[PDB]
Amino acid sequence: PKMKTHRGAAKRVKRTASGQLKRSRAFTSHLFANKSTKQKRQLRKARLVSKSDMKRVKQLLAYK
Amino acid sequence: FEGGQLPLFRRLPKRGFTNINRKEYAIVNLDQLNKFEDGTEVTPALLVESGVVKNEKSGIKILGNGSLDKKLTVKAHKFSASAAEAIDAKGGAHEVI
Amino acid sequence: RVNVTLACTECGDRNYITTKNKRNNPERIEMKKYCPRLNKYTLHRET
Amino acid sequence: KKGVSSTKNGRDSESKRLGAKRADGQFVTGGSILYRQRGTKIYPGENVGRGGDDTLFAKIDGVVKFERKGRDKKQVSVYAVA
RNA sequence: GGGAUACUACCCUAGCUGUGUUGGCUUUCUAACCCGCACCACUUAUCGUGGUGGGAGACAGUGUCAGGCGGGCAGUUUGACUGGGGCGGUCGCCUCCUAAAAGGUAACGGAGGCGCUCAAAGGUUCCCUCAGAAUGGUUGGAAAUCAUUCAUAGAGUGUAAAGGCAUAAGGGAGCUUGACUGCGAGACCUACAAGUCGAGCAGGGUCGAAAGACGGACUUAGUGAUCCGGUGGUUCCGCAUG
RNA sequence: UGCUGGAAGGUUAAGAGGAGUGGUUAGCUUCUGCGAAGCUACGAAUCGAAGCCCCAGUAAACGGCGGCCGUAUAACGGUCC
RNA sequence: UGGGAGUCAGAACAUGGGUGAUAAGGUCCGUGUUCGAAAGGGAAACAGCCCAGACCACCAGCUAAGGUCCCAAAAUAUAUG
RNA sequence: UGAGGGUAGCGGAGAAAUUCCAAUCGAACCUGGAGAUAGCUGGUUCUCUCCGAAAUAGCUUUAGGGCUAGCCUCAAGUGAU
RNA sequence: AAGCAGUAAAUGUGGAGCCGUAGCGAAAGCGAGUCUGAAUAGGGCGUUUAGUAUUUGGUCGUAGACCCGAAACCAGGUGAU
RNA sequence: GGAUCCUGAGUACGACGGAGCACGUGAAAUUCCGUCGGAAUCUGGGAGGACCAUCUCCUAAGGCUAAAUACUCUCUAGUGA
Repeated sequence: PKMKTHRGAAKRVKRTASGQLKRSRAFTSHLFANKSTKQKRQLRKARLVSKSDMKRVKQLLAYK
Repeated sequence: FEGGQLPLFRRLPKRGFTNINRKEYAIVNLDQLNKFEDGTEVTPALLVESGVVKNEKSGIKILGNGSLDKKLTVKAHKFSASAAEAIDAKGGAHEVI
Repeated sequence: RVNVTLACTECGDRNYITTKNKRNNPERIEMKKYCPRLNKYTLHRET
Repeated sequence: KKGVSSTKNGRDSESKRLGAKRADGQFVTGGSILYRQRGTKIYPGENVGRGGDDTLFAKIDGVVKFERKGRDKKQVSVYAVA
């Protein structure tokens, strides 16, 4: 039948211009008192999926 | 699944939302208008027929990348800054609906 | 030796964090540092 | 098998990959690393920053020159001739 | 003195009467309701039925709701490593040696630290400079304190070991508050997750006359995702519009 | 400990007492509360069955019927518990 | 760059080291090599040792490791001990 | 000891023994779910050519399973890299 | 595409709909720029044509999905000759 | 015109607990369930997925309903890379 999609993962990443996937970072959303400034800056960022996991997951997303 | 090592998709946090009525229009850039004449009124249903647009999405909206070669007038919803600028640069205008 | 999450003069939210102790530093401390709504190093105080 | 008893000393550290990363004559970048150390085995000289952990970087792009520093110590002298 | 009598919630010390009307508690009735409760009989069906009287009695029981018990019952779980399972132990991070002169690397392999601390041990200007040793003398358990001269940083440096250190990063004097906002090419690491060092750029200030120099402690360890929950602000959205 | 029992000293449901109330808003004033008598619904003074402490008892109940110095309650005196 | 995979029990020698008993055809790492996945010759037989990789023929030749009195091809060879 | 009856599987029975309840029972037999499940063993059908490994990390309720990395293969690209 | 002429065909008919032709940003929005915002810087994303429909082959995915094979669980029944 | 009148009561609705409705006594606003309560009757009421203003749609609690669909024990006739 139709494939389905990983809704929980749909809730977690953005598609890019070419084909890539723009991920929100982690190690956030709680205490940063135990942390540093360069860290809180460089985590206020967003990065890309790697091709490895992309191979892991390619069939998950027909619908972005 | 990877044998218990954590999936990426719970390693990482859900974020963002959807402005559910996300509005971008039937878009069109500039140079496509070169097919038309000078002074000719170029209208929504005209361009529907003309096939630079296949259908209305949420209206219409414009972008200034191309080059016009046609002073003439339009009846549109939306415009960029460069859009009406380069209309009236050659001349003609924008009966902005 | 415990934490301190300060409230600025008027910068209006929870940004700055440090270490102190309620034995060496039992009282509410305050000092100069850059806040963003001001473009300057202003004073900020403990809550 | 039978009674084997309490047992302790298998404790060591997940290591770190220290030392150098680039070499003599080699050409570099601006935020490029030249060394990962602790303390000062070598001493940044020309166009060299020193980050917190005694990491050294070249302030510029260019090529390197290790050399003596004192009578018995050593340093770096980056040059961006081109 | 022990609170405390203006008004006084009300008052033991109360009294008294039931008042829109009612039930506080216990009784009496009894229909209600019951009675494996005895006589009359349909039904010679004594079942059931219904009189009879008697019982008890608005009780419980019963329906819901509630909450205490409940191996009586039922379903699950009951970590791994391991010179067989095994008991013991250990399981997350940091230093070294094994490690074989780049780095990297094992062992139920050797030795040691950690689950922090410093508003001053931090930042910034201006000074100091070794313990220790003998030298030796109130002291004297030699020695303390002090003093002569060499001492390798053997001093010591907040937190083990390592490198490193007198640029002192060691110690003081004063200043203070960069234990600053928003960024950064770039580079290391690594399978991934991560993690690590940044020129510098705006900016703007502390100290300093400045020069400038400060994006926390000489480095390294100080618990750990995510979801969830909470909290406040909020270019946002948030439903026909508001 | 379990069983029973108890002063019940007190602490304790489904129970009551009622002072006062969203998002948006007809309500007292056009910078403003009687919450009254209003759509996706509400407060305490206090007590409050079973019980929870407390005290009895409780070994043809369950249980233990021990231990140290001198000693293979297997003796004894110091004996503890 | 991207498509499609299998491999995670490895074994022995030299070598380096640990551990064990300067035990083990042990056990753990490491540097090489072979097998696994590779026949043929030599080591009597002899998965890992020595020599060495086969496309198919062929009653041709040259050599390697190793060998040259008989089984079994080659010297009872020389010269020295 | 007979002839007739009565007890049903979470159950029955039981001078107790996991013992019996149609040659069998620590809860029978028939069907059905049900092609239950199976990181487990076994098995897996004609040919020729070319290339051609691995038995290592690293995380795992994980260790003889898996995941990516590693090392293969194929074709697109690049171009001494 | 459904659907229709058609005939268990084709073909024709059939445009609801799908992809692409601009991207950025959670979003409001903006647009070859966008985001962050302080500029464009700064860098990320961009930016600077060709893709589309059908099919073949490979691979994956959901359906027992290379094949056989448990112990057992559940539901309903049969049985005390 | 509608001025007057009838307009579907233990009903609507609420509290409690249960399901369903893609969606968890839930938002369940919607719809049923059982226990307690418990409405207006237009001059009023219902909704508008936390939710209401304003705005709008309707006017509940009474009943009946072809067609466009489903399967084949059928029967007939026919078809079968």
